[PDB]
Amino acid sequence: ILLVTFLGFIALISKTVAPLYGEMAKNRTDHVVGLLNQARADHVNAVKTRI
Amino acid sequence: LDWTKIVSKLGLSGQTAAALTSFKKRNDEAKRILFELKQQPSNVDFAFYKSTLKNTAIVDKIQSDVSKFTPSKANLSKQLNLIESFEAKALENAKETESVVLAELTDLEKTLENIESXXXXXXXXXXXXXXXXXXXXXXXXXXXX
Repeated sequence: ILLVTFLGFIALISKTVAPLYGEMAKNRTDHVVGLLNQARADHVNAVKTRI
Repeated sequence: LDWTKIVSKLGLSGQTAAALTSFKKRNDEAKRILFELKQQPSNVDFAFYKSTLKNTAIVDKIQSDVSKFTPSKANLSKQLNLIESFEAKALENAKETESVVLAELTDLEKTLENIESXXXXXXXXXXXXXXXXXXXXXXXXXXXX
């Protein structure tokens, strides 16, 4: 059972590596997209207030 | 010469609508009074009035006094109320707006270059400019309200 547990967990870790990186796009990678959208909106408001 | 820029020269407050409407109505009525009236002095037809008058030397004496000088409802430039107020308004509204426009343009130019530049060398410097940009948004809302 020691050899079957290492081979079964290796295949589950490969599928979890693709799911952990994909689920992090809505939290880790989404923070960079949200900060870029807030900085673009703040730059348009600062340019309108200066004009 | 600006209806397009004269009506929108005020701020966001609607208190200047009564002052702008009174100045536009007085300026339009002043030009129509000078154009409808004659730009000449007086005719004084004394060639047919002296020989047709009943009394002797009646039309000749009235024509010489009317062609000389008389009194009019005019004034001088001694009561310059708007001349003194125009120079004082430029020091509190026009001169004060120059320093506000210079500080707003310098803060916006520094915030645009810091937001596009990395995360260790030119980051700490961008964080200081971000604090001034965030405070500028609150100052702009307080100046409009």
